[PDB]
Amino acid sequence: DNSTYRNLQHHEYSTYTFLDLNVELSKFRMPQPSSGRQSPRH
Amino acid sequence: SGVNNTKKWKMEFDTRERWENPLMGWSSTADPLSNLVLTFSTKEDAVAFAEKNGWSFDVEERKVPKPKSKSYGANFSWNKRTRVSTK
Amino acid sequence: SNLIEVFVDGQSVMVEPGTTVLQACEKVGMQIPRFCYHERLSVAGNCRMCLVEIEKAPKVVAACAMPVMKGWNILTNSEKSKKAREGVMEFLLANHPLDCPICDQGGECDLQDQSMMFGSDRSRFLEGKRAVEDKNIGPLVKTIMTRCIQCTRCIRFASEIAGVDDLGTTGRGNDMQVGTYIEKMFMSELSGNIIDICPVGALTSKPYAFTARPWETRKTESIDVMDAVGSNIVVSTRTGEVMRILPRMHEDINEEWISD
Amino acid sequence: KKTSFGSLKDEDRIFTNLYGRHDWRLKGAQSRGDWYKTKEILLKGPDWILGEVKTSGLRGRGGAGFPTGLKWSFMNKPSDGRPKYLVVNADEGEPGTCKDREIIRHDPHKLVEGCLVGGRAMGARAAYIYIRGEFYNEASNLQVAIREAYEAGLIGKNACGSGYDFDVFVVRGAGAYICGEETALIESIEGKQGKPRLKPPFPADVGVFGCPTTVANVETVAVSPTICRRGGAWFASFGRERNSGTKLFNISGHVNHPCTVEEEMSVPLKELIEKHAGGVIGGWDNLLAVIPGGSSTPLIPKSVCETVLMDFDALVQAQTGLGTAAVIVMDRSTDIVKAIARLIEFYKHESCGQCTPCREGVDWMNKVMARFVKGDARPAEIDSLWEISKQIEGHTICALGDGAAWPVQGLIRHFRPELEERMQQFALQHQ
Amino acid sequence: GAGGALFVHRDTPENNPDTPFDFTPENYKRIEAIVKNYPEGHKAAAVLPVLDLAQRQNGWLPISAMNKVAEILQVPPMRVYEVATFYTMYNRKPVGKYHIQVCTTTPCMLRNSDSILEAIQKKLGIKVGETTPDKLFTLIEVECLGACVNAPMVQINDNYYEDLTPKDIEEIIDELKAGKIPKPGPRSGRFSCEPAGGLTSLTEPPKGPGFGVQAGL
Ligand SMILES: Cc1cc2nc3c(=O)[nH]c(=O)nc-3n(C[C@H](O)[C@H](O)[C@H](O)COP(=O)(O)O)c2cc1C
Ligand code: SF4
Ligand code: SF4
Ligand code: SF4
Ligand code: FES
Ligand code: FES
Ligand SMILES: [Mg+2]
Repeated sequence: DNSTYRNLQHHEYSTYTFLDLNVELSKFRMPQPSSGRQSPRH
Repeated sequence: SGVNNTKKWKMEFDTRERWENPLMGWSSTADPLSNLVLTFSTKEDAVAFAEKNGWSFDVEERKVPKPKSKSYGANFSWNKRTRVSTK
Repeated sequence: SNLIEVFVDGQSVMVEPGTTVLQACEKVGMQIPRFCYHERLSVAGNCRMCLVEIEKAPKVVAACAMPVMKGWNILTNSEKSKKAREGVMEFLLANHPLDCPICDQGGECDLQDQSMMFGSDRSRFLEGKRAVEDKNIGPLVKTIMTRCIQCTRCIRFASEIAGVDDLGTTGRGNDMQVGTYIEKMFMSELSGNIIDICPVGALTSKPYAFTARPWETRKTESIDVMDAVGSNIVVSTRTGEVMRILPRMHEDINEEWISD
Repeated sequence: KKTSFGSLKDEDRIFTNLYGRHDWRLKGAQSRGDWYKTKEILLKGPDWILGEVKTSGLRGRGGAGFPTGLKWSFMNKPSDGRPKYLVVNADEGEPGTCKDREIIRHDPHKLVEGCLVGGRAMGARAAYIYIRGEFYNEASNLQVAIREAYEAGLIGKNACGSGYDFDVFVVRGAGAYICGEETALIESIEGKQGKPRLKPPFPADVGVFGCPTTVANVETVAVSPTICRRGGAWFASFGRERNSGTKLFNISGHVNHPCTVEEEMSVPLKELIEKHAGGVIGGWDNLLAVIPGGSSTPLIPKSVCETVLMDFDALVQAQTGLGTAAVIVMDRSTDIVKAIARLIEFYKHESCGQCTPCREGVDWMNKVMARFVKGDARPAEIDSLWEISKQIEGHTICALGDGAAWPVQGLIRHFRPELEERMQQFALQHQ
Repeated sequence: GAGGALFVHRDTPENNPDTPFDFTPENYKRIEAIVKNYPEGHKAAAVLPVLDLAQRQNGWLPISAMNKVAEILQVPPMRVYEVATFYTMYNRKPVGKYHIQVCTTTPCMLRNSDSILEAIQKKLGIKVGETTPDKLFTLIEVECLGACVNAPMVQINDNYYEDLTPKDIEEIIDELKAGKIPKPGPRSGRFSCEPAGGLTSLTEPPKGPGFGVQAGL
């Protein structure tokens, strides 16, 4: 039970895992609000 | 940014000719009143002095910077253009 | 009206809400020491020279950036505020170079005058100072960044007044520098004004370099004629010869800046 | 009523997957009691959650020590047409601190549920997690957990069937300890340098993107849902008055078994070292000094720490402060002056440098301490250094200046004879 | 002490604005997601992630990469330069494919963190700030990495190796030299900062859902 370690998945993380997870979660999110302009320099 | 030199009124004479000294190249002035400057507490006192001494005078109203509203909050504005790009 | 009552050294005065402690002090008639605050530029809060004590408050507030509320009694000449000013000047002068005889801002330096009036008279800094390499931003502004106090006033002026984002702070900590990070010329029709706002001799006038001293010159208030704006100027002369031209304040025509 | 503290039952701890012996994904969290009756908590309203937190007596775990109920309460206002956000402080920049990493890489679902509960309580539209840049594996673990939550329809549109939409975002920093500070973190999220902004305006009025914002530590939001579920009175039962709850303690330095343990708040320092950490190496008599709250807090000698407790009030009485509860111990066989000089050097390397007091004075103190390590100075300088610290503390923008002044003050106050002896020796050898 | 890295940029044949750099289409998708994370009208908030992504594509950040990021995000290049020079994880110079960072802050320095640095220097034959002649390793000294309780420790390209000893660090270095990637984690048969023989906490089985829910909920 508690004798073994159960966090061995992170041994198999590449250099793009964070960004890939972000890009796949991009479809699960509500639309962002808007400030009314393209940018503060606009 | 100091403002301590803009408290009193100054009366000064007009600029006249200055030339280069033929020997040693110094600057020469033929008029005595060139270095003269007087300090007055208010405009009325200076005007009275000028009239009493019989000098034609030009008087200019004092210029004071207008009050300006400054807000720290404006730098991090949500929608207005006062947002700072960096600090 | 909506004016609120605030006390400066026990003297009451009416101020509109949103007025900072520094503006209330000016309204009473006193000038809080400052290095980074400019009325025409956004509030920064870097130099911490405007630190003033509010009565019955254990912490010293920054007068330039702190809005005042009803009932505050600003103790400008209190012991705590004086000690804070002395400490801030000591920290500012810890790494400043001994360049006063060769500096172009000798007799018109805010650092010198504010050290004379509000700072101490000796140094306990027994270490070696820092030194940063000079930048090149064109043939108008001579740049000596060893004298920079990192007030980020030129950066704000360029970003807001001139609309040019060439200037910025690169680095972190003591070795944070003000510059462009690349070999780029800061070129604009209002480029020279950064010479005037810079309190120290970090940014100076290249054509005027090593020419005169402020106490020598005579000031003549006149009108600029190179454009139809008619900005007011001060011709600074010396022994019957024009030394330089400086902007003159007029809130309705040119504010306090002039074109290149 | 209770006087003795320091005996926390195993079943009564908050983070049951602290050591990672169980599964950290959604199935493991559900098996351990996470995501249980969250819909009822959300439907109970923000006022009820805020009242539960206030009666819980929970205090800020980031190091400030402010009450979180009162802090959270500021955001509970009618909408002004601007979105409200919640920011979670996961920078972990303070030396000696490791708790947030272990609770973000081994129990992320508690963090996510706490983010949802806090957003509901404060009316926040979304929550931004600012994980430290170096923490890459745990950031991806948190991301995977977030994805799992989205699938189970636990967050996002109609989260938990309560008709409330909450989105959790994770952003990564890049090697900046100053980014731990709340305003500096807000600036970093906004895309600028991590330079703290002055207050006022407070983040509750003008925060991230100019919107109302509240910055809360990872541990605080992580324990919030458990307090809501089990009641605030139960959390208030532990510890003393104004110091209620359980705390995660990192113990490191010269100990036999440095470790992270969850324990009741007002546990004595000696009991905490001897029980969990296995005691000071070489016996208790070998202890020389201890910094109980990370680098920011001043150190205390053996005599003060013989009978001292771990809470905000008692450690403030000892002129130290609890801070982040990061105990670093040093035995008699170390150069304490060297350790404090290393800490001051760390503070010198990790200052944004926008305000002159912190920048110039901290570089000055680093130079002075490096000279002290060799004993190259004179005794009259020591008091000078003290004054320098007093010219830094209270005059800076953020608390990094105070956190750099305090270690020097504590070291001077408690080991002035050691410094004087070292400089006397240097004068003797160098004639 | 002294940094040793310049915060100004001088043009180089290797590092000039004409240096070729562009994002792969997958990186463009990732950039689109990153920008979509932030509210509209505040794309500048994506300066920090996108820049880091460029590093992951290239291994370091040339001036061309900074200019490309500024062009993509429609922000002045000076702000990108500020961000790059402020944060320490952005490599403005080329580095080895394995970047070793040793923590020497006081909690690590107490647990003999100098021995590991000396062992790395001896094994690699380089100083504390140089790089190997064959361009594989790059040693550097860093501040607290958040694993003080598991000291001493080393970070090598987003991987943490804890409870290190000279023998362990030499073994890690030579395994990296061979090619096989060593497993991240603490050494000496310990995982996630529990007492080595104490186990004073988290012993009995965890309690199930709804153990202590208060009444009325
Ligand atoms: C220089 C500096 C660095 C800080 N770093 C952290 C940090 O890494 N993690 C943290 O939780 N708090 C940190 N803090 C304390 C923050 O103020 C705190 O996160 C924030 O005020 C919210 O704290 P709370 O969640 O306990 O209410 C830091 C403070 C300063 C001045
Ligand atoms: S900037 Fe001022 S204080 Fe510094 S050298 Fe020049 S004149 Fe002297
Ligand atoms: S160059 Fe002058 S204006 Fe610019 S930051 Fe330095 S001191 Fe301030
Ligand atoms: S105290 Fe230091 S870190 Fe904080 S704002 Fe000032 S210079 Fe930056
Ligand atoms: S004048 Fe206010 S902080 Fe500089
Ligand atoms: S002291 Fe080594 S990781 Fe922080
Ligand atoms: Mg100047």
